[PDB]
Amino acid sequence: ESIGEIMGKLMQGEIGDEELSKRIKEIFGKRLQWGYKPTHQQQLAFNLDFIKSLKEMTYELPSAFLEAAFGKTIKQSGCYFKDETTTIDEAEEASHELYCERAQIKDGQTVLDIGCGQGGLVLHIAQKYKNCHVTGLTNSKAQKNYILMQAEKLQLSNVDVILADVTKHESDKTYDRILVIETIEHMKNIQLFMKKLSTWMTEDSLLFVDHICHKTFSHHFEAIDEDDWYSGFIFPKGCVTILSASALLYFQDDVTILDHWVVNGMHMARSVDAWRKKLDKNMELAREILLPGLGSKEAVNGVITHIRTFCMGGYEQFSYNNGEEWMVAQMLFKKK
Amino acid sequence: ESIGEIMGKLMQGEIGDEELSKRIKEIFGKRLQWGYKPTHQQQLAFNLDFIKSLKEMTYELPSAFLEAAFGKTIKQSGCYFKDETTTIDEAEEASHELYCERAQIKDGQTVLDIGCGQGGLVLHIAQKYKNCHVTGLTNSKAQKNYILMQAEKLQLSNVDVILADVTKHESDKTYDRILVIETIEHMKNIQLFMKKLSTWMTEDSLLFVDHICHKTFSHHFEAIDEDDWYSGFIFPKGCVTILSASALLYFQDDVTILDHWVVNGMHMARSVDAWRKKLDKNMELAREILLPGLGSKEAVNGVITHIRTFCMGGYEQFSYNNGEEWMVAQMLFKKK
Ligand SMILES: C[S@@+](CC[C@H](N)C(=O)[O-])C[C@H]1O[C@@H](n2cnc3c(N)ncnc32)[C@H](O)[C@@H]1O
Ligand SMILES: C[S@@+](CC[C@H](N)C(=O)[O-])C[C@H]1O[C@@H](n2cnc3c(N)ncnc32)[C@H](O)[C@@H]1O
Ligand SMILES: COc1ccc(C[C@H]2c3cc(O)c(OC)cc3CCN2C)cc1O
Ligand SMILES: COc1ccc(C[C@H]2c3cc(O)c(OC)cc3CCN2C)cc1O
Repeated sequence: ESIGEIMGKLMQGEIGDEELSKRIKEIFGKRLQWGYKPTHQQQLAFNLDFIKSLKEMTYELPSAFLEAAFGKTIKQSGCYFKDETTTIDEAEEASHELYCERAQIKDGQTVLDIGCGQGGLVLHIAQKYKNCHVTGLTNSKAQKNYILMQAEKLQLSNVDVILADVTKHESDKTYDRILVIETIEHMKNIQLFMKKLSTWMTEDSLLFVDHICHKTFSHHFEAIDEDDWYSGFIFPKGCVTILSASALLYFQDDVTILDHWVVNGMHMARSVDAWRKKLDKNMELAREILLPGLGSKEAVNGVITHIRTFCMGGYEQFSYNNGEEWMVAQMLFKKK
Repeated sequence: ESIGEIMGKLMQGEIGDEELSKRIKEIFGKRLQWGYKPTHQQQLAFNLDFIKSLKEMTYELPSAFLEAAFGKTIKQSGCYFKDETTTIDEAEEASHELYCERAQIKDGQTVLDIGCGQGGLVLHIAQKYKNCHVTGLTNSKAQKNYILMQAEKLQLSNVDVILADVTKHESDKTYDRILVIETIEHMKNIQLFMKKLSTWMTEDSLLFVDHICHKTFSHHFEAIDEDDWYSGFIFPKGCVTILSASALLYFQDDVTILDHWVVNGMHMARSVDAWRKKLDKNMELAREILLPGLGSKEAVNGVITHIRTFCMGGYEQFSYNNGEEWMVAQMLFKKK
């Protein structure tokens, strides 16, 4: 059975959830076999090769659809679930709190959020710390517009948004706190990225980075073999890197580490599960929202299949071995 | 059975090798239980606590005895064994070569070897690279005297030795290459140590560090519980730290990492095994050498028991799980 066959049945909804989960789990199993080496000597050789390799390197979903699929603040990153009964809305808030603690946010600081998405964290900080000035940076005009609208509705006067590709953005402005939440995965050139960030810091600044990781090894999000239909379906563009939990320790040319944590993968698994369940509940509504801007019911079904499969696959990835394979890494840095 | 009882029988040579090895292996087993955490979240918490804690912090054996126990150049660090039949002399040379490769030694460079011991590496570099100037730094007058004598005998004109406590040594001199071979384990204040080293480097310099490690966690070389008679016998002074293989990644305030390796622990195990076997072979000779400077046969037996037990214990430590627990870590750095 080829890619085309599985992809065919997937699109027609002919693959049940049990079989889909089983197939994706097997794909991730093969990645683990690829990544784990027999000795620490070999493991480090493998990891350092990856790190050395790094040092050499328009359609948007309507907001109404996003609101039907994601939690209240449309957080598009791993959330934090205290209980089995924690709702996605509660888990978003808990994550926001966690970032504020770990990044040592204090009232009165200037804060920059890089790749701020729909601006949940920006809005959280602005509301909690009235004397902070909070800037979001996004490459999406739609996202900028959404954040500014929300700030107006929430009577916030301390929010601004920079519309820019961060890799091209030039400014002399510095910030007390820089946050990068699950954005570094998309960065083509990390050494340059960290260098740029350092130029936006003073001696008093802190930088907080959160990224999806594997505990042991790094990998690009791409197919190992021909049997992997999943990786290329989800990200048809080789633009996602999954760093090991310790990978950023090797990128301290321009910044110095102060603290380092990981969050168990079950939190991410619970996040994607919540999105999948919410999308399922609002399926009829979702199809109606998407139809105008997509043109055909066939195109709508395609977009929905893609998002739903992402969630099903994410569940298998992050829940693997009770969250002890793929997880989230967090680091705090100061400037050199 | 108390410490005193086991220590009593040990001194009398009433504990056979099989029982001694078994007892020491069990002590190391308990360290592994102490060090390994159930989740990566907990593991990182444990490791970061250790790293944070660090950031807050006359009798010498005759040379004739050392020559009877150690290899030709009296290397007192892990050696590298290609074959099962590799001799300690061959393994010393192989290690020296390995350091020269990894530290990127080139003819004409100024080289500083910190805690140079009996100067095997200093002499190796001086002989192989005639245009290099090589400086050893040691806190031992006896060691300085030995190195200078050997340099004279080998017709080397490119060797000097600094007699200093490295933690107190002040100089404006800089070096193209700084080597630290199994000396950092003895350093009370590592952050300060690395800072000092950086002041002895230029933008063109490289720093190479080699240290005994555990792959996963850090620990002081000391007793966990009352059942551990071994740790305090070997090092009656809490002056030895076993860093994790990645611990130095968190000490990049003043230097930046370029490469990182580990060497499997079986090499160290083979090293201590070779020393133990050589001491055993030259036992009668060793006792005769030690007698003058120690005063009594009882004092001689004590010193020999201590060294022999160190080797027996080292074997159990480094061979644990086929060398995949305790091993040797190596790192290459440049200056900020
Ligand atoms: C996975 S989302 C995480 C969003 C947000 N931090 C959150 O936690 O919900 C990463 C974001 O980075 C943005 N992004 C990617 N590449 C970018 C670039 N070069 N410049 C600016 N933003 C970028 C994407 O548009 C996306 O919204
Ligand atoms: C374990 S030996 C390794 C010796 C040598 N590098 C080798 O590979 O054989 C570490 C050496 O560091 C020396 N040392 C320890 N503390 C020192 C200090 N504060 N200043 C200078 N040397 C020191 C010890 O005397 C010892 O010879
Ligand atoms: C469709 O839009 C998205 C919505 C939510 C996410 C969550 C998360 C994430 C989750 C995954 O499981 C994954 O696969 C390894 C990749 C990524 C990329 C980084 N990102 C923060 C990513 C998106 O692209
Ligand atoms: C008696 O003099 C010594 C001779 C040889 C060594 C080898 C090695 C080493 C080997 C071990 O197995 C060990 O225990 C964990 C500690 C150490 C300290 C660092 N050092 C480089 C150390 C000595 O102190």
